[PDB]
Amino acid sequence: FIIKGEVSRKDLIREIEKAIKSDELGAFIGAGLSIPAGFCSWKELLREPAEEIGLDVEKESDLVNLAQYYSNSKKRTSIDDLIKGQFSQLVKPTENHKLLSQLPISTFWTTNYDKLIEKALENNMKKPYVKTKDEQLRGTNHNFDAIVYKLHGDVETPEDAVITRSDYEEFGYNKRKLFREVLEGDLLTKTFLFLGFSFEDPNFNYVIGRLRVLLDEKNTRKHYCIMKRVQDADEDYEYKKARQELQIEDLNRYGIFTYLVNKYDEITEILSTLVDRFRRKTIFISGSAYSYSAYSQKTGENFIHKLSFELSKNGYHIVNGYGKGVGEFVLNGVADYCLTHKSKINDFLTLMPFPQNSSLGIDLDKLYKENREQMIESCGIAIFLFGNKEAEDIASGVMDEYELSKKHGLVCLPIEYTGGASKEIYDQTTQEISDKNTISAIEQANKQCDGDIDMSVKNIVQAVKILNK
Amino acid sequence: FIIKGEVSRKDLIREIEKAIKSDELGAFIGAGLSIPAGFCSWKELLREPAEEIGLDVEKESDLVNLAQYYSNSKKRTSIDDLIKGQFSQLVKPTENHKLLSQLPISTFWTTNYDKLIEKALENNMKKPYVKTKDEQLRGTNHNFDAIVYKLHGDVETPEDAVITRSDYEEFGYNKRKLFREVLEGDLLTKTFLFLGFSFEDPNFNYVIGRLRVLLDEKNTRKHYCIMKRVQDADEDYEYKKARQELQIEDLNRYGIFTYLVNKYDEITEILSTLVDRFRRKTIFISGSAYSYSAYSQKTGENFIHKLSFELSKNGYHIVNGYGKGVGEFVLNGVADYCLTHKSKINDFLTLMPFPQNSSLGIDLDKLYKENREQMIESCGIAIFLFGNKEAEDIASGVMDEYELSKKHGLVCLPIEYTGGASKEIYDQTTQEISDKNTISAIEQANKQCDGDIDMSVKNIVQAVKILNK
Amino acid sequence: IKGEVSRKDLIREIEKAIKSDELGAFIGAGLSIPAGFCSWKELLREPAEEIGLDVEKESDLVNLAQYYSNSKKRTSIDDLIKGQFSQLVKPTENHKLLSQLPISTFWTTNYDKLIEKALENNMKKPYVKTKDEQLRGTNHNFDAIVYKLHGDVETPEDAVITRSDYEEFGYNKRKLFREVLEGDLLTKTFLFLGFSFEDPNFNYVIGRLRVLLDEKNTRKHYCIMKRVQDADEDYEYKKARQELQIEDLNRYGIFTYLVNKYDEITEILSTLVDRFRRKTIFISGSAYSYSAYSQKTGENFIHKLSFELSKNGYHIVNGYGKGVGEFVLNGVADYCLTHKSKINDFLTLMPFPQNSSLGIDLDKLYKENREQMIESCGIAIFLFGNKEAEDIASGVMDEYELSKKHGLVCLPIEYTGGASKEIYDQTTQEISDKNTISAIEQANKQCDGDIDMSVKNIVQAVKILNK
Amino acid sequence: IKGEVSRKDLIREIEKAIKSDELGAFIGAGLSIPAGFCSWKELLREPAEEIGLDVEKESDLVNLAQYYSNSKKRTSIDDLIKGQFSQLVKPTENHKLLSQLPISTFWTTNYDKLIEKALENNMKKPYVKTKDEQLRGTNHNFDAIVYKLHGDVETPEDAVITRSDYEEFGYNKRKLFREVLEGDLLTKTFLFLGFSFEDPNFNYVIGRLRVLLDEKNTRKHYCIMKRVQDADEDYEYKKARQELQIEDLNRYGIFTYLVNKYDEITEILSTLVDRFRRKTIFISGSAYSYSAYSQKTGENFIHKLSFELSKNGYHIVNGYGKGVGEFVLNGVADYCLTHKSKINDFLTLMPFPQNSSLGIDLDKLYKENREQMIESCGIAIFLFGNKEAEDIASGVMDEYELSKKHGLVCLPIEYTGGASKEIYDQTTQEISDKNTISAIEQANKQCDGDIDMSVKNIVQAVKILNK
Repeated sequence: FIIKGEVSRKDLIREIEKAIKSDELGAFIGAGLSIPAGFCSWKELLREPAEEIGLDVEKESDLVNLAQYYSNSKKRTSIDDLIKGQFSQLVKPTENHKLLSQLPISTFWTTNYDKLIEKALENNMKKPYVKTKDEQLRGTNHNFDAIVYKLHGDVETPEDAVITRSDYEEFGYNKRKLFREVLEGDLLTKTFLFLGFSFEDPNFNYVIGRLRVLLDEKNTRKHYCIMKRVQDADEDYEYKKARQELQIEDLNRYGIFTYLVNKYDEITEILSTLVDRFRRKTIFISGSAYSYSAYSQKTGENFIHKLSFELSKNGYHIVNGYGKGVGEFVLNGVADYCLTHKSKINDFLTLMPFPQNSSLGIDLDKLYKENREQMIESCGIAIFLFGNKEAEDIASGVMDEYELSKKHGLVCLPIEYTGGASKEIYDQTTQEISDKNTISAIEQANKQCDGDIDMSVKNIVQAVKILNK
Repeated sequence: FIIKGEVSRKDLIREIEKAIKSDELGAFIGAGLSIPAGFCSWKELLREPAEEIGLDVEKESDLVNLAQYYSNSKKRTSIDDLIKGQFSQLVKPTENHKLLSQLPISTFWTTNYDKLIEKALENNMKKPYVKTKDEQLRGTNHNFDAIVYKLHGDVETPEDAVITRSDYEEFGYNKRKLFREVLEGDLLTKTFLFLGFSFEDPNFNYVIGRLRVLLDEKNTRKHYCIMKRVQDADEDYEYKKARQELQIEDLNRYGIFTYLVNKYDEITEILSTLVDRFRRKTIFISGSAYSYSAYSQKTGENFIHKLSFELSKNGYHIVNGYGKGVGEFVLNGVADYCLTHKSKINDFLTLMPFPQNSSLGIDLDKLYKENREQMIESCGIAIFLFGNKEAEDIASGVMDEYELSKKHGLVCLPIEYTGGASKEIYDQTTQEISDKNTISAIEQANKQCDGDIDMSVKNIVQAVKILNK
Repeated sequence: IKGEVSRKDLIREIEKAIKSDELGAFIGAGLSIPAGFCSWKELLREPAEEIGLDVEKESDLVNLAQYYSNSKKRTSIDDLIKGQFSQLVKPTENHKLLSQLPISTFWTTNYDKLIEKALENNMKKPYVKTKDEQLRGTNHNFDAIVYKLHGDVETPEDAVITRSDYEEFGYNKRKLFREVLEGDLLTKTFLFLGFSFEDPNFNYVIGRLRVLLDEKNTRKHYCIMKRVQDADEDYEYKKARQELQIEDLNRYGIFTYLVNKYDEITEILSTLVDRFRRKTIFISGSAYSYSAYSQKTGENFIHKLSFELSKNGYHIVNGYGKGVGEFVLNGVADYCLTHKSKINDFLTLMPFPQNSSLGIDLDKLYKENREQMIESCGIAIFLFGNKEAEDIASGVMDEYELSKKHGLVCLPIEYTGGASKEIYDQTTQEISDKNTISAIEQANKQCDGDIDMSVKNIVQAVKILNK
Repeated sequence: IKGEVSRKDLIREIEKAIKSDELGAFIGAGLSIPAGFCSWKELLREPAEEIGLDVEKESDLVNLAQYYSNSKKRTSIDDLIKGQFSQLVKPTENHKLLSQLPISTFWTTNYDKLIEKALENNMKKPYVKTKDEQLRGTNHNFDAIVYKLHGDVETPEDAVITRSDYEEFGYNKRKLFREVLEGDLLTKTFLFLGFSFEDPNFNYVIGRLRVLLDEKNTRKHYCIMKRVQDADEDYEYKKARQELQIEDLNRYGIFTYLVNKYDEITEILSTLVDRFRRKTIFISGSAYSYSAYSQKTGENFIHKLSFELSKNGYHIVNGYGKGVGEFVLNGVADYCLTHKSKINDFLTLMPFPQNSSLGIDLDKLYKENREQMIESCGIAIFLFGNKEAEDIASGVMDEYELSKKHGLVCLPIEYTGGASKEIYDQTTQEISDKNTISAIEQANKQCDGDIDMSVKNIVQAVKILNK
């Protein structure tokens, strides 16, 4: 963490959180992230081809030149068939891919030929626009949730894929004319997180050459990367560590810093950390109230109103299941906020009501329960309120939503002085806590706020703010 | 309408509606659209400057060369001061600007130096991203509601504005390096509507030169323009008409077609036509029901559910004021639709609830009423339902919303067999109709649908579809 | 007015560019219209009526040509330039003078081939470049290149005429012309001739020089244009417009000289030709006997004179005469061997063989080459002029009349005798110029057997003629 | 194997490019390392240890140079090339042979100045181009240009060495080299010499030729490389790799010849020099008396021989001898006047003046110029060789020994007499080649007074030597 360009895990997270706080975060990904999913390294992929022309893949230092010689002796199609085959595998994305989908990353650039990165987004609520030819980059578009640039092409059109040496030589001339400037722009404006790459890749020199724009002293821009530290098992340990050090110091010239893991699992540990800490910006609200315990009806209505309002004032997104007695006034508070500050409500509120009569005339409970889980896994905090009706002392839905939040690792914030299932969750859950931050938030929220609502809503707001740091 | 490149008003509207139906619509605007707002033509703006160097503006055919000579004799600053002054005028946008803001135009390109085009959007709900230097075009951005390219610069930085001849010569070299490719892309991908321009502009040749990409036979792309037909008052009528004809036939080489008005007011007539016809894609729903007339509670709930559901199935956006008894189930129906087809609700529903307790502790009725009018002017249809409580035979809010819809020219669709204020509006309004399409929709909706809900919701859906053609 | 210059200032700076081979020429319609070609206004009159527009009312002839090409297809303008621009007209006196000057880089917007043939009407080997394929790579062999920016009449389908032919310039065709022109503009000093702010394509032409606006531009270029005339309506107004336009050009490093009649162009070029010709001298004579000198002394006087003429950077044209020319070769060969140079760089010979190569008369061809060779010289030095029994050698006297025909400064030497001395007795009485007379006096001074004094006299007389 | 060619095929196609002046040369480290420069592996050994890396373990020396430049600032490599590459080493025999060949365009990646000085070690005027400012515009004067793609040792701070020096190539610096190289590659036929697939910068170098992959490329280029050797480990494997690599080059229109020792390069260049030299001939002699001919007949025989030698496209080198050389000039002048050509294009003279220009001995300088001039000729023709009383003229016999020194094909004429006939009597007995003997027989045939038969004999003997 003093080798030039080296940074600590906390340094990495701090700067990444700046990029997230300013919507300047993008992702740059390579083969190192898809190989753990089940895809073949290029060495083995070229082993049999290498033997098919009379050369040993173990003897060749530059696999790019090897693919070129192969394309010459066995016609180009024979590499298309190699990529069409060994990269169209029916493989599931990794957990890293899902965590990347959950993050606020709108721009993705990748050199691998697989389609895992798109599927992680399609599985989440995001609908990517995957771009592979100049014709898609022309002009501008504002619509899609995210853009996935397939810089080195895609497995759906391998005859155009960037594989051989002359495919890199002809990059931008016969093909991909506009990729260069769009990539250089994203590199100078966004803060990028680099993942699936290694200095020992075969295509590395060609990949790094595109970043020549970052050598301009006027760059000022910083990007961050992750790679595996050299390991004792690796023979020539000290020598390869020196090589890797000089390789990172060379990398830092382009404004890229590096964090070093010891096994690739550690990558996920960071991504998850960033997902969880980001999820706490999105809160889940549960409850149902025919009666508002010690509060009068209008007082229990305006307490909810002023709580959702204050949560919007501090920049928090709300997910609610539009419960009886609760949802109308969560909406009312957020509408009061957005009307006060000429803001848009859909920027702050996502609802999950429970329909009565499916128009199609078919049960939708399965679909509804899945939608609910999809919304909840995007949340990081769960606040529970009331949970009572004339015949429900402990409303069922509230308890079901607590168990569901307990599954997704949400920080649970039951409110004791509301009664009902909310207080049942307080009485049960308070015995199952161990962390200082969570305990501090729980205590800060359930205070004896005199019944008075201003202090009552604040207590909860400060409990929320505590969990964000 | 047989001169090459000439088209009829109905032709123009048809093709424009294709571009709207495919989100491929953009706008290209010039000085001819801001002069009616109160700004000075360049001829008069250069009259005193022309005299300030010993030349008569009446004698000079090329005002661009005139601005160049002026910048030479009187230093460049003296033109900056000319633009800083005579273009920073505290002028209101025109009705054309507001109509353009109301349309689904996400990309705007303009050569004028004023800021009317941004203000028309800021007045509407849209928040434009005005781009003036390459640094803003680098990379990509997905966030903003619309992009306003100031191709020839802006009055906020006149020292960089494109004015003189050498400012066109140095276009793209010392300044505006990326504007050329972004503009060419938008021209080859979007369908553009050209407005504030004339063949007699002084900067015309330079402006049209950028479109050389459209001369490639592989262009296939079509764009549309509007200009004033020559008028008897114009001396040399027949000769100038021949010149204008050949000018349009030359224009059509770049894939641009032309419609000819006789006075500029006619422009607005078309824009309005496109706004109104587009507004009918967005429906306003009004009502309030403690009791559901001849329907049981659950039956009146599921009727609303199945109506909003069917309206979402046919691709219509809903604006509702979350009324008593009505809003919960408008939301429920749209949520049923979006959950059935894994769609997002905010794409279909915009709400305007009426809060009870302002958290700030100040009356918000003024703000709420303005928000309501802003939402309603975006709608083209108004459907009224029920409008009754225990003490309200004719709910007040429903009548107030009818008078408000009557102000904004909405097609009013009251439902008779719901009773209440809805039926009061039917009984009063049906005497104030004159158009075939509106009358046909009103009759198609209020049919004797047996009380049965499937036919009842259809009746209304077909009444809506009728007004869209 | 900024950007205006004096005629003598113009000649001085242009001659500086000549001194460093940094001189190129940029030519336009103003040089081809006087030869017999039709102005564009008239050339487009009948077409203009052919679409319903009047050339008298249309100020923008480029857009007019576009409209015509639109209604009547491209072919009909391919046929138009093929017609009234394919006239096989002889180049003007300006063209021949430019051929005589050391201009190796020619750029032109004209569609005719006048300047190319004017160069062909000489010892020059022009290489006309009109397509990118010719600009590719590098080549040094050809004597000069004529760059045709706006195409040529042999391929009018590619000519740059209409507006969109300018719009598509450099993208579909003529891709390399842009950067190569900018290079020549940033390295050479260019002389602009056939152009006026009132041309129809001016706005389009001037855009190509935008590189000269870079403040890092040290290069200066020069142009010649027609001054406004009282008869011209709005006289003072057009004088003001032209004044401000001249100040506008200077942004590109272009200066302007103003003529009152187009003849002045020829007067300047002619002047520059004359003053350039004096760097290369013609020598005449023949010595069967070495008068006033012993044989060896008359041989080495010639040898040591040609050597010093080469040392002072003057090119020699000689007819390899017996006894006079014979040793000029040896003297210049001694120079080039002394200074590791090549002989043809300093000596051009004009011999007369004894036997035709394979049976053909050569007298006419020889004299034609001779007259053209003398038109390349600016000074004519005469020496000896005697044969077996001819006190006044035959060729030398006619060569005096021939140098007098081509306006060469005649510098005969008296103390050599023969036809040279008869020409001396004639020329000293048939002159009126102070500089010429002063140089002649500096040349015919003498110490006698001391030959260095003679060689000095002659060399210093030459330098006097070059001031 | 595709892209391999025969030695005679190589010579034939290269001589086609020579016949059209379309020949250029592309040179690399393989020609400068044998002269005395250090391979890069060793040059980077001490630096490699200076950062903790072994050149024996690092396969990518470009990335290695980058790492070193990163830890130790750029200056320390500026100093490195300044040191072990600034050795003032003499050019090799290959360099001198390339100087003797008609190669006007030279492109090289080397940082030394061997090829430039080898050209300076001749009559050549090299113009070394290393910065964009020199490529701007156009110029035809200089005798040849040496393009230094990767910089020069005089400005190592700009040299292309590290990886990022290749990345920043054409963007910050050397902006115009890319398009000008592509032009020369698409128009000229280039001969590649000092390169191998095992070079460290090869991947980077080959990318510049991507334009040659355009299917519209008709141009063919040629290279020479070292064949694999049995001693080399993995012999058959390296033969397979090199085979596939040779087939890879042909995509760029590049063909390959394979040597077994680097000497073969010199053998090919030498061969091409010899066969090119025979297009230019040296003539010796002097005729105080015109043996076997009347005076006028011996004059016009020489005249009409030089004329026909010019007609058949052969350049003449003559020492302007009295009676022999004197009329060569007249004959070639008649030719150039007949065919509107310039004399120095066909005739190069080597005179010997009577009096030093201003008092300096010239014998040594004259003979040095002479030996270099004869090394430019491939055939030596001897004629007459007599003086006032010298049956065997002095200069001519030594010139026979001199042509024998430089390996010229000696073609003396018997029926002229003098030293020429003594050389004829010596040479006919001192030869062994069939072609040389056949041409000599074709030359010394005779009809006699009929001079056309004599001129034929000689010209046809020349053409026999050029087959």
